[PDB]
Amino acid sequence: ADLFTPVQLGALTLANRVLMAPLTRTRADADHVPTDLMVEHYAQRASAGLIIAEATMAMEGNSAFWREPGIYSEAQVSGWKRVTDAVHAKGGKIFLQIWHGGRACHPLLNGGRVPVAPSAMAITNDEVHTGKKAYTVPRELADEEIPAIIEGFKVAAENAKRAGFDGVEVHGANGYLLDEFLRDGANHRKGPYGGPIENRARLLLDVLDVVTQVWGSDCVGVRLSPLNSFNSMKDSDPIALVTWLAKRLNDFDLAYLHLMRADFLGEQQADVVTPVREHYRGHLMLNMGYTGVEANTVIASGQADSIAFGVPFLANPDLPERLRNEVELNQADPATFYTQGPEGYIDYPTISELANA
Ligand SMILES: Cc1cc2nc3c(=O)[nH]c(=O)nc-3n(C[C@H](O)[C@H](O)[C@H](O)COP(=O)(O)O)c2cc1C
Ligand code: NA
Repeated sequence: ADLFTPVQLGALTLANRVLMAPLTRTRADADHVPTDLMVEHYAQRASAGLIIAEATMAMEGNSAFWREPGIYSEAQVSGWKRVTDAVHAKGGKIFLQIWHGGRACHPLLNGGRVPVAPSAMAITNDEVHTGKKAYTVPRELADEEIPAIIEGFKVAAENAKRAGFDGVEVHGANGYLLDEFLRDGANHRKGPYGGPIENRARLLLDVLDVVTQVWGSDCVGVRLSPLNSFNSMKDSDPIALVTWLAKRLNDFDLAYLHLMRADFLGEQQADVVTPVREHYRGHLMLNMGYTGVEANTVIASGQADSIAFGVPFLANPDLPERLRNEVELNQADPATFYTQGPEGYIDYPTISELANA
């Protein structure tokens, strides 16, 4: 196979293996409802084999980025339905990444509410823009409060189904709530959700269980980032962590496992792709730093089943055609990743627009 071979993912048929990774762009409205801009932006990218829509707040009152979308309210379901209808009308496929920001939900973004976490320890290697402010110490969740978080993900997953998505991706990565429980640098707690790997993975696995009850497992993916240092994250043994999870996630019959293979900050290095491919029997989606040539190489070698592209798909609405034809890519402008408005969001050109009609 290569990037342009169709692939089965759950019971969906994806047209190609050029997928769009989830990208927070903070273009939702003040009530966290998707906007006309988001409809146009995702519709422009519907030639992707699959779009994974950006981190979306599962539960009310957990903002980390000010204007991210949510999937807890009726207006949000209706807003997201505009997005999924536009993508389907172009023949694309789209999953929703459902997310709880955990200790990254700064009090100043949430009317003074104290964020929750597996342990009362703040993020220290990143700041929040609100002005630029240090993260605060989160409250340690009691064991008895964890059922309401699981229920919150179940309701988010039911709402995502009503909004017309083809499936959901559970956000188990990048230092947010599920990843904070998973990795021992952020999870110091005792009891059934702390200590050994199987306990630290319990919350993620309990979420996957309820979300699969809503959707059927072949419509649920999970994203993991075992080496990412972002938001003060570390595991003391990432190889053992991903090996255990690769084996255990077979039992959930997921649509896919979406593995970020490296560290945003370049501090933690290990080969996590090899033991994940060896032990995980399902669909392996890889991400981080793939070019078209490398992506074809790793699909053809059998090391991954698909590749999710982040910044290249942000900046190239027609990335699959560009990679197919070996045409130069548009350059991304990081200055507009998180601004408001259409500039740097819906105005990156296609090949044919570039040719100036
Ligand atoms: C502007 C921006 C927003 C992002 N938002 C998310 C997100 O919402 N959820 C997530 O899991 N990863 C997010 N990421 C990480 C991307 O999905 C992706 O892993 C990263 O860009 C590296 O992939 P690439 O090398 O193909 O760009 C974001 C990255 C950027 C640059
Ligand atoms: Na506490």
